[PDB]
Order: sequence, then C-alpha cells, then structure tokens
Amino acid sequence: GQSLQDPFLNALRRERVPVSIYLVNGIKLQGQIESFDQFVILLKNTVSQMVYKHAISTVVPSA
Amino acid sequence: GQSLQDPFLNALRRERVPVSIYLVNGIKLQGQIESFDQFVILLKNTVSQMVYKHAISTVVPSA
Amino acid sequence: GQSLQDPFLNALRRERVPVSIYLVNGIKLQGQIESFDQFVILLKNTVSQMVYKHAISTVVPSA
Amino acid sequence: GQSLQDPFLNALRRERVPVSIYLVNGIKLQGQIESFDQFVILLKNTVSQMVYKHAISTVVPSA
Amino acid sequence: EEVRQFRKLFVQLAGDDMEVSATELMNILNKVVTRHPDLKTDGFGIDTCRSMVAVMDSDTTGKLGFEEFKYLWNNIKKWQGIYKRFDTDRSGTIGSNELPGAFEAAGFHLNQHIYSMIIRRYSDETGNMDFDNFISCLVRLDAMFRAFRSLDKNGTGQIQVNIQEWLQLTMYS
Amino acid sequence: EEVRQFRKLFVQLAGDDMEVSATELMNILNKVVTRHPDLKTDGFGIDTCRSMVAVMDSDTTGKLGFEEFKYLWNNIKKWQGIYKRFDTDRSGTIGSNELPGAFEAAGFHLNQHIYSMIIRRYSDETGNMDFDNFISCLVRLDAMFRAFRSLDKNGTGQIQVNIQEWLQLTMYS
Amino acid sequence: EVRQFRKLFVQLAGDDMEVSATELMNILNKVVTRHPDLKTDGFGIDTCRSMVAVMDSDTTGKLGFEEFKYLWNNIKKWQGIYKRFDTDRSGTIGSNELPGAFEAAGFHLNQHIYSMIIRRYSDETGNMDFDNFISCLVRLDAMFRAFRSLDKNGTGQIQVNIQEWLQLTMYS
Amino acid sequence: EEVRQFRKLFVQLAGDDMEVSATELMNILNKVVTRHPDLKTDGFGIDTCRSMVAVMDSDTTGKLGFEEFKYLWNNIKKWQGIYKRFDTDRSGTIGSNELPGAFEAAGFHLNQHIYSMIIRRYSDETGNMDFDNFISCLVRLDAMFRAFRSLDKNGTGQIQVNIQEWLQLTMYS
Ligand SMILES: Nc1nc2[nH]cnc2c(=O)[nH]1
Ligand SMILES: Nc1nc2[nH]cnc2c(=O)[nH]1
Ligand SMILES: Nc1nc2[nH]cnc2c(=O)[nH]1
Ligand SMILES: Nc1nc2[nH]cnc2c(=O)[nH]1
Ligand SMILES: [Ca+2]
Ligand SMILES: [Ca+2]
Ligand SMILES: [Ca+2]
Ligand SMILES: [Ca+2]
Ligand SMILES: [Ca+2]
Ligand SMILES: [Ca+2]
Ligand SMILES: [Ca+2]
Ligand SMILES: [Ca+2]
Ligand SMILES: [Ca+2]
Ligand SMILES: [Ca+2]
Ligand SMILES: [Ca+2]
Ligand SMILES: [Ca+2]
Ligand SMILES: [Ca+2]
Ligand SMILES: [Ca+2]
Ligand SMILES: [Ca+2]
Ligand SMILES: [Ca+2]
Ligand SMILES: [Ca+2]
Ligand SMILES: [Ca+2]
Ligand SMILES: [Ca+2]
Ligand SMILES: [Ca+2]
Repeated sequence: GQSLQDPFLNALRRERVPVSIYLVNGIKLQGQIESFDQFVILLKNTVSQMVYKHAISTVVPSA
Repeated sequence: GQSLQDPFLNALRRERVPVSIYLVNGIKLQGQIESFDQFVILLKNTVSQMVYKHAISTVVPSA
Repeated sequence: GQSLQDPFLNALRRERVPVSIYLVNGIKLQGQIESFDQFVILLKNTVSQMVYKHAISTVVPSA
Repeated sequence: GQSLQDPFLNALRRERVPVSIYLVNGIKLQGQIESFDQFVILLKNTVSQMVYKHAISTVVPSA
Repeated sequence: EEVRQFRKLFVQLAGDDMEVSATELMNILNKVVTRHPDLKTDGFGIDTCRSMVAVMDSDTTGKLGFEEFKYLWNNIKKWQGIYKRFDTDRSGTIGSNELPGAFEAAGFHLNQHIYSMIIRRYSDETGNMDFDNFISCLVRLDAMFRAFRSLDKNGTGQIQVNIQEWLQLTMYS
Repeated sequence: EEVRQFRKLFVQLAGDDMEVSATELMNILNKVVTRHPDLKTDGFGIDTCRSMVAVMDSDTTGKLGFEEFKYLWNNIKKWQGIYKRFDTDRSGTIGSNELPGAFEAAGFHLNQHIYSMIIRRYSDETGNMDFDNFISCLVRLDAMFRAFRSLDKNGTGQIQVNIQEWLQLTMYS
Repeated sequence: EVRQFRKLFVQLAGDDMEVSATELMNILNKVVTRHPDLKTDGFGIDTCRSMVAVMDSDTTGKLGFEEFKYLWNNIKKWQGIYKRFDTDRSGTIGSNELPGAFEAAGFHLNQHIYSMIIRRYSDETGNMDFDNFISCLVRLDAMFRAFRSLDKNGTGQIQVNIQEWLQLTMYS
Repeated sequence: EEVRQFRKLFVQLAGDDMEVSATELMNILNKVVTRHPDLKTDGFGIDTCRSMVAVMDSDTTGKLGFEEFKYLWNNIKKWQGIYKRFDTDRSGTIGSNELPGAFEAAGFHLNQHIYSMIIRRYSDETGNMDFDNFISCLVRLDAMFRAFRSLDKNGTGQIQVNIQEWLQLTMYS
C-alpha cells in the first residue's frame, strides 16, 4: 500500500535533483535518478549505472 | 516490478560492452555479461565466473 | 643531504615543478617546494605549510 | 655502519637491476636505483623520485 | 560523398597551416550566421572564438585540426537546429523559459539552480540569450562534461584535481 | 577613512540599482583605458566584462556590490601598474618574454607549461597580449586560485567536486 | 599423424633442430602458393620474427617441436575459418566478415576492438589478406593467454611493472 | 618559423586525403634510406610502417596528420644520427656490443636482460640489427614507455589494465 519510496524517488527524478547514494560499504555515489524499479535505481552522472537497492544505505537530496 | 534490470543487462550482453561490477565489499570485477537469471550474473573475462546479485552494489558500463 | 637531496629539491624549487609528497601514512600532498632545510620542506599550494622530512616517504615530480 | 648498504646499492645501480622498495606502510615501489646518499635513494621508473631511507623497510632485487 | 565536401571546406578554411585558428573560426562563423537572419547575434568576437578553440584543442597545438573542427562543426550544426526549434516565440533569441528545453534536446539534463546560473552569466537583463552566446555556452558545457567524465574513472559522480589540472581546465577555456 | 571617497565613486558608477553591471563595468574600463595611450587594446567587450562580473559575484546577485567592486578595482589598478613596468619594449602589449616577470610581480609563481598555456589562450599569433586580455586573464587566474583555496580545506593540493560544483566553478563568460 | 608432424618438423628445423623466423617464412610462403584461394603479398621476415617471438615461451629465440605444433595447429584451424568466412570470395576478410571469423576462432570482441584491428591490420578498403589475418590471430591469441596468466584472481584486471611490460610488448 | 619546410614535405607526401598513410610512409622512408648506403637495410616493409602509423595515430584516423608525422619524423632523424654514431665498427648495422650505448643515447637506460630480449626479437643470427629494424624497435619502445608513464600516475612502477586497454596497447600491426 502506502509505499513512500516511489513518491520520494519520482520527485527527485522529475525535478532533476542531484542525489548522494551512500552504499552499505560507506562509498558515496552522486548523480541524478534516471529511473528505478522494485530492485534497482538507474543513476546518471556521466555514465548511466545500475545500483541495487539492497546495496544502498541512504538516498540524500542535494536541495 | 523487476522491469529495468533485464533490458539494462541484455543491452550490455548484446553489444558486448565491458562492464565494471563493484561488489558490496568494494572489490571491482571487469568483463562481459555472458548471461544472467533472477539471482546471478555470468561474467566472462578470461574465465566464466558466477556473481551473486545479492553481493553486487553497482554495474557500470562504458556506454 | 650532502650528495643528492639538496640538488634534487633545489631543481624542483627553481623550475616550480609540481610535486606529490607522500607521507609515511600514505597521504599525498601536492604543491611546489617553497623552500627546505635539514628537517622540513615548506610546501606551497594555496597556503604555505611545514612538512617534517621524518614524516615523508617519497617526493615525486611531474618531470 | 653503511659498510654493507653502499656495496649492496652500488651493485644494484651498476647492473641496472630492477628492485622492489617496500615502504614502512607496506606500499611497493619498483624501478632502478639511479643514485643514493646517506639519507635518500633516487628511484627511476618513468619519473625520477626521491625515497627517504627512514621510510624504507626492504630493498628486494631481481638479482 | 558528404564527408568529402566537409574535408574540402576544412582545408579551404585552415589555409597555409593545416589548422583552423580563432580568427579563421570567427570569420567562418560570422559568414554562416549572416545567411540565417533568424539567428539574432552581435557577432562571434575573437575572445569567444579563442575560448572555443581552447576547449576543443585536445592535442594543445593552439588550433583546430580536422577531427577537432569536425566535432565542433557538427555540434554547431546540431545546436543551430535546436536553437530554431526551441525559439518558440520566434524572438531569434533563447529566453529563460526556452533554455531548459533546448539544453535537454542537446542532451544536458540540468537542475533549475544550474539553469539560473547559466542565464545569469550568458543572457541579458531580459534573460534572453543570442546565438553566439548560446553556441559559446554549449561548447563550454559540452567540454566541461567531457573533462568531468574523463576524470570520473570509477563513475562516482565526483572527481579529484590538483592546481595544475584545475588551471588547465579553467584557464584553457 | 579616504575609502568614503571610493564608496562615493562606486555609488556614482553603480547608478540607481546600487550595483555595477557588466555594461557599467565595460563603459568605465573603456573610459579609463582611453586616458592611457600606453595601453594597446581592442577594447573591453561585453563577454569579457560578464566573465569578470561572474567570477567576482560572490553573493550571486549577477552584479558587483561595493566589496566585490573594491577588490576588482584595486586589483585592476595594481595590474595596470605591473603591465606598464614589465612592458620593457614599450609596445603597449605584454610579450611572451615579459609575461613571466609581470605574473611573478602579481604574486603568481607558475611553471613554464602553465605560462605557455596562458599565452596560447590569451595572446595573438606573435605571442603578445593586449591590456583587456591581460586584465581578463589575471581576474580569472586570481579567482581560480581563490576558488581552489576555499575548497582545499585540509590543504592537500587536491579538491573533490561533484558535477554541480564543477559547473558552478567552470561555467564562466 | 603425430608421425607425419615429427618428419615435417625435423626437415623444416635443419641442423639446430628448431624453426627460425626465416624457416617459418619459407614454409608458410610454400603452403600459401598451394592455395590460390588465399590472397596475400606473402609472409615477410618481420611478421615471422613476431610470430616466433610470441610463441617462444622458453626464450631460445626459435620454435622447438611443441611451440611449432601449437602454432601450426592454430594456422591450420584459422586457414579453414578464413576460407569459410570469405563470403564474397575476395580471397580477403572484409570488415563485414571479420567479426564472424574471429567469433569462430573463439574471440568474442566488441565493435570498438574490431574497428581498431581493421585500422591496424586491413588495407584502405578494410580488407585483410591471409598473412595479416594469421599474424593478427597469433598475436591476439598470445595477448589473451598472457592476460589470463596474470589475472589469477579473475577480476578482469592485471598489474605489471616496466620489465613485464617490455617483455609482453617488445618481444612480439 | 622555418617549419614551412616541414609543411611543404608533409603536403607533398600526404596527397589528396592530406594525411600520410602507411604506404606513403614506407615509400618516403625507402627513398631516404637509399641516399645513405651506410644504413644496411632490407627495406621498410608495409607491416613495419602500419605498426609505426598505429602507435603514432593518437586521433585514430588510421593515418598520420601533420603533428603526428612531425613527431615521428623528428624521432627518425635523431635516431638515424644515433645509429651512425654508435656503429663503431662501420658495419652499417648495430651489433649486440653497440646496442646498449645507442639505446642509452636515445634515452632508454635498460638492463642487460631487456637488451638481450630486443636482440633476440629484432637482430639477425650474428646479433646485428639493420636500420629499419632499429627504427621500428625504437618507435615501439618509445610508445610503450609513454603508454606506461601515462598509466603510472602515482609513479609506483606498476600499471593496472583491463582486457580492452591491454588489447588497445598490444595489438600492432
Ligand atoms: N560506481 C561505483 N560503484 C562502486 N561500488 C563500490 N565502489 C564503487 C565505485 O568506486 N564506483
Ligand atoms: N611514489 C609513491 N610513493 C608513495 N608513498 C606512499 N604511497 C605512494 C604511492 O602511491 N606512490
Ligand atoms: N620483501 C618484502 N618486504 C616487505 N615489506 C613490507 N611488505 C613486504 C613484502 O611483501 N615483502
Ligand atoms: N573473482 C573475484 N571475486 C572476488 N570477490 C571478492 N574478491 C574477489 C576477487 O579477487 N576475485
Ligand atoms: Ca589556419
Ligand atoms: Ca589542435
Ligand atoms: Ca525566443
Ligand atoms: Ca552575443
Ligand atoms: Ca570518481
Ligand atoms: Ca547599475
Ligand atoms: Ca554581487
Ligand atoms: Ca612589450
Ligand atoms: Ca583584446
Ligand atoms: Ca584537500
Ligand atoms: Ca633451424
Ligand atoms: Ca623456443
Ligand atoms: Ca571477403
Ligand atoms: Ca599482407
Ligand atoms: Ca586481477
Ligand atoms: Ca595520403
Ligand atoms: Ca591520425
Ligand atoms: Ca656495427
Ligand atoms: Ca630489416
Ligand atoms: Ca601505480
């Protein structure tokens, strides 16, 4: 039902807000949410890379 | 649902684009997507190795 | 010192060649040799900092 | 006192033997001994770099 | 063959040295722009042209060889087409309301804070950008994205530079 | 407290909106340069002046308030004095043989490869730089050193930036 | 058929009982004249020194029996592929034909690598003759085997110093 | 500038496509070498010339533009001078006893085991290297040192490559 992930990611995607994605190993990826499904986020910076949600700790908006 | 992973990995496979696969411990594997299912990616470099998706953080190509 | 250190550091200083200074803990400092004595190197990047020779592993130019 | 290190380094230098120099933090440098004095070794690979003896653990040749 | 006609234009433009200088670029761009009276411009000036040569000069000869000029020229033709299509009010200029669509069509997905910074630094008091300013903005934006990509090897969205790389990427431009 | 006279000059130059635009800076620089026939120049153009305002615009108003203008003005008067002193052949231009002395006097101790890149980007086919190009080069060089200093907090000689910080620091003119 | 191979080897190798670059060139130029299907300006000495160098794993400067057998068996297999993937019967391998031929040889390469091979081995029409094709595959095979042996943890990345680098790039 | 001689030579060599192919390089090298019968040589062959073009072809056009040709031509002139000077027995060839001195003069200070590997691959059964073999060896050795230096940024004497960078740096020609 009241999934909070989809609205949150869609708002980042539509307004092209830069995000930091911290992985469970503490590494920081930065770019824009191009796309996402139940299991992955397509993150676009200079390449388009696939990030598994199971490897993410946090999505932090820049603004 | 699982609707973004297959297109993404199949495009890497078909065009034989080299990918970097970063594991949750930060280690980098490089080669070609030979194939994949719900749980694993067969990565080909000089051997053909089985990589568990649950141990992957990111799959970054070279476009 | 009395053979190789002074000529080496003076040549960096005179031609204003950028150097990497690696510390014994593996940290990399980059700038130009402003000056040096028996015990320290004054490194200039944006500030002028004093680097103890006892804490340096390597001085590596770019030419 | 340096009655064993000078002959050892001079033989590496004259025959242009590739050496590995391990630093006290475990990092490995490889090249040729260009030169050395009481306090430093000039190591040549593609750049010419100054390595402080106080930051060296071992000099391992391919002799 | 259409690539053969393009090499003929390059060789004519480049003259005695086999390279296109800032002044040769300025002269050919001011000629092309006058045959398109739909493109409002106070002209390409020498300093804008030195900058365009500088960011395209990947082998540091100070001038554009064939491959540097082809990349620039094909970008300018594509961006000319975008300028006309996204000039929805037919002002001959790109307004603040039009710039996001034009840059998106050029392949730059930027956030409003960056569009505001661009309009501040390239547009006039009415927030309108003329054709030389638009081309100059895109040449630099394209070069700065390419410079960032080449330094972002692990693809993390962050790069590390020392002062010499910083001066090369900020002054050479 | 003879800085009240300077503040009065600023308020006169700024007019109504109490800030100095790119156009107001261009007009006052072109006025000053005509009183010095010692300074060879094709004039300060709008693009060079928008660039100088942009790198000096610390509060992002798009124009120069008092402290931004004072810093820029004091730099321009000091660099004017250096230009004349290091113009040893009295050409009214700074030649490649004269540029290293002039930049050293301005407090920029750069290596030959950076001087060579500056001459390639700011000087003409004879390696001569006119006054507006010399001032524009130093305004940018000074700003790029200050931007690097402010991001190098641990003083390591290396800066880490994402694409938004990169575009903010590089998208100039 | 190992019997036939040892007879040929002894005859080809002569006194020093190894195959030099010159002996390899002479036997390859003899074989290729019996196949007017194979367009070639001939195997030259520099291509043959290169083939001996990448196959000379014991560093004698010439090919002993096992080095020659490995090379010879590769050449026979690749000759068969050359003819089969020459679809327009030009006697040469065109840019459109090269991917299929290399795939059949067991090299699954991306188009950017095919483009650089055609740039370096093919003529101004993007056609590769027989000596160029054999020379390309002997090197490609050797460079894959060298990479495999240095990629012990199977990460797709190897580390080399300047001596290993010069051994792998110059002795070729 | 008196680099007009170079430009004249390049334009005459390059013909219609205004770039120097492997075939055009082979033809000019075979012409130059016949003027010097003290350079023993069986000739520059097409495969050696494709290899020299490949390592010098920085912009991947498959042929040598002006700047790529100048770099190669200047190296060949310098190495021709070294060949004659280090041919101490006047054989017209560089013997195993001569090769260390010649390579040292070219700027390559290598150990005996590498000199032996070069002799094994580029010299004849008497350990003598003819002129085309010497130039071909130096063009490759120079390129392989430059490739290694550009990947060894921390200067540790060790390089890391994936299979595509490896194939790019090793497949020649
Ligand atoms: N893109 C990317 N993903 C990672 N996952 C872990 N480390 C990295 C890294 O350096 N880059
Ligand atoms: N040259 C060099 N010296 C070091 N000291 C510690 N780390 C390094 C390194 O990566 N390179
Ligand atoms: N010989 C040698 N010395 C070292 N010093 C630190 N690490 C090493 C190592 O692996 N080998
Ligand atoms: N193939 C491979 N998988 C790993 N997983 C963690 N480390 C490694 C490694 O070195 N190689
Ligand atoms: Ca020109
Ligand atoms: Ca150029
Ligand atoms: Ca409009
Ligand atoms: Ca304009
Ligand atoms: Ca990065
Ligand atoms: Ca005003
Ligand atoms: Ca302001
Ligand atoms: Ca002067
Ligand atoms: Ca000017
Ligand atoms: Ca820092
Ligand atoms: Ca034999
Ligand atoms: Ca052998
Ligand atoms: Ca064919
Ligand atoms: Ca051939
Ligand atoms: Ca590995
Ligand atoms: Ca030609
Ligand atoms: Ca080229
Ligand atoms: Ca001799
Ligand atoms: Ca020869
Ligand atoms: Ca390294």
